[PDB]
Amino acid sequence: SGFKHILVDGDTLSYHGNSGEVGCYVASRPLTKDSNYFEVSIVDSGVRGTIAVGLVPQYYSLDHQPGWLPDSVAYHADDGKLYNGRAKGRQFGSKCNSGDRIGCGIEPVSFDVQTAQIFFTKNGKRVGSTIMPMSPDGLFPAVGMHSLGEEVRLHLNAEL
Amino acid sequence: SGFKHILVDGDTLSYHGNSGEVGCYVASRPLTKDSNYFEVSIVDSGVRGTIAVGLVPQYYSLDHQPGWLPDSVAYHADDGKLYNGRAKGRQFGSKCNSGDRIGCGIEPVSFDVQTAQIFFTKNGKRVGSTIMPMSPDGLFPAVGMHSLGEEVRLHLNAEL
Repeated sequence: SGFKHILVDGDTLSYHGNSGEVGCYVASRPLTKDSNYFEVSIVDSGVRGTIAVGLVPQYYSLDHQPGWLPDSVAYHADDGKLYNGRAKGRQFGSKCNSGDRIGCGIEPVSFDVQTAQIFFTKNGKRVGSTIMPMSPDGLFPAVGMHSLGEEVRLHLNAEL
Repeated sequence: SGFKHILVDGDTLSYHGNSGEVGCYVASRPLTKDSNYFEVSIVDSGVRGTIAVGLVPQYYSLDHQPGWLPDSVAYHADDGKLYNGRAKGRQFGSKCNSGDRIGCGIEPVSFDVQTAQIFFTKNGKRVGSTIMPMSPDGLFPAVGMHSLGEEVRLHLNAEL
């Protein structure tokens, strides 16, 4: 789909920007009833650990963290907060660092359109969920980065 | 390969169409692992600066801008947007004008078929990338033009 300020070497995504540049990566295919979950492993939290993991609609901005703009939702590692439309997060989970993994998926049942029940996980354990007024099958896995040294591994085949 | 509504004098390509005619140029050879990058220098943005630079499959339409139709991808100078299959662009980079140069290449590593990691540059600096579900070695350098006065220089031997 597309990415800016992020180097992609296989399943490894590394921040690659200068002074205040936000890096964003959007997967090619949306989640489905079958492949309804993905995980991101933090290899290095970098200077600020500002890694964001979530779902975004098609055509989402490539220079803004997922969750910051409308119809998108994400779990941010640096504060453990859930972002879903604005740059003000909501207390959600605990902060994540190098070694932790963040997961995001859609409840199979919601794949009956008219609503998407999205859940997040930290190291395989569910943190919390949210239901979006938007329809599923139109949500794409996305990762955001914002500081030097940040690096993760994308696992589109994650289970549990 | 072929071109319409574009005059070719050596490495110089100049728009040459009347009222609303789209000019398109497709190079003879596809990019390779070795020669995996090319640049286009804008000599004159013309009336609308609607110059497009990218990769297209063989047999691509000679009267549509690269990026507008399926399995093609391009960076459009007039809006800095990335087009990859439809006539609706996606925020990508900054607009380009007379004096700027646009580059496009494929990551050497992707030349292992089954996927093409395409990157774009503006004045030698990377703007962003996208991975296409299509295979490489089947992607041809292409330039599109659409307004009077538009002129560029094709640099198939560009490096960096």
